[PDB]
Amino acid sequence: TEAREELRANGYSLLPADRLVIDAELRQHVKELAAEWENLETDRGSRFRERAYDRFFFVPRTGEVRLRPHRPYFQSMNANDDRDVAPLSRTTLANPLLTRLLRADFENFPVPEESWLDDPWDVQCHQFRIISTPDEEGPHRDEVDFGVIHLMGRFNAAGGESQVYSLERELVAEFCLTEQMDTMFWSDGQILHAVRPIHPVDPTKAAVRDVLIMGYKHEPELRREE
Amino acid sequence: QTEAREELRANGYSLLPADRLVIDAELRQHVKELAAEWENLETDRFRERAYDRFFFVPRTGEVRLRPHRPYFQSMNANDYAGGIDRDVAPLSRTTLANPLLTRLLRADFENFPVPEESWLDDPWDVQCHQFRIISTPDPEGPHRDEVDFGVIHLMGRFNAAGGESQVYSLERELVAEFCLTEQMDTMFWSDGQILHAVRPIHPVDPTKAAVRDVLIMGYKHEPELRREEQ
Repeated sequence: TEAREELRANGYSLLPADRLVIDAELRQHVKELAAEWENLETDRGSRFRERAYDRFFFVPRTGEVRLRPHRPYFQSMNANDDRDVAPLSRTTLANPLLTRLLRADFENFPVPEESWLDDPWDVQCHQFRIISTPDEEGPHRDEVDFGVIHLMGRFNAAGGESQVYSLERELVAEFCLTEQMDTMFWSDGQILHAVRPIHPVDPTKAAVRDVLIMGYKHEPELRREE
Repeated sequence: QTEAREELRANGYSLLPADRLVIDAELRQHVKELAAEWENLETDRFRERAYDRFFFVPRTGEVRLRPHRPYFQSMNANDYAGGIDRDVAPLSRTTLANPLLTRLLRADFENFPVPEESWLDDPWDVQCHQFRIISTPDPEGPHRDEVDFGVIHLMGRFNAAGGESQVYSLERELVAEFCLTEQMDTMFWSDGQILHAVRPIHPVDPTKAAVRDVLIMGYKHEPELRREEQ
């Protein structure tokens, strides 16, 4: 099926929100999830970053998901625009959409060994709000096996193209996620990636781009933590 | 079984997906025959169910079906004798005749960290539930079953999304969530160590019902339980 063969061939795959079937229950869950980007903490001069993060223990075959102890230095995902305590909020964690996305997104990855489905995976989960105030980045890896990004919202924003590079650091594709739940999956060891700066359209207001990123890493020795 | 017992001790629950050996031909057929019983459950959004209780001695493998205790008797006595407090029909003849029911009852028990070796010689009460959950084109909070150990086996899932299982600490914080999806996917738990709940199911094709069939057993150590007529 489509996404995982595209990851196999090209190292990324695009899933626009219009290709997804959204009912009234789901619509409500997306809105409540996306509303969490209004209550994030600032940080790790024109550009600002607000963020929250956590890790999950994940076993694909059983769907087992456990929240892990909050450890800022064990993050490796960046906003493309090792720090302080900023856990996902209670209401983010209580929204069933979060883990449903975590499990559904994984089915799009071309996992090389069926046995890996029985092993634990570490899943980093990042909420980023990227802010660009009236105006006065290079390709890289996140150091995971597979990544997904979901666009939660874009406000007053120009630019912000997502960029897929070859390992030789040459630009192979450029797309722009603009609709809520526009999605990209990628093989983090197959390509490099970056995102272009955002900047405001209306110069009296900030540009804001809200993004949900999850990174999945196969971790056969990972144990449950109590 | 050794890893499962340790996972119950450390985490309160242990998962066993069907994918690691589901069945040879004979077992496979018994599983289909057992799962087919859920098509014939008494109507009791929509939940259908059947129930019975077994006297079980782990040392010998002795299993006796306990006499049915009428709901009107328990209700008028204000005494459910440690069984369920709902009006539920007994298991069918063909459920009881299926050797897989006895096999699951005895085999599941070997995954539990029994605290004292002498308990293997005492009777245990085993409550056996067939549940069918229906969501038609149209939740219970964190709790415990009030047993020592539980097991759940997925018999079947039809046109269904949702239905994720949740494990809570005794302080009611969500610690784990998983999803039984394949026939005979299994979970064992220590009912004094966690609370649990399940999310509602919903239809994938929203014009047809979603159905989820589970077999649940709850085991209670009952050293004063005596044999009863069969």
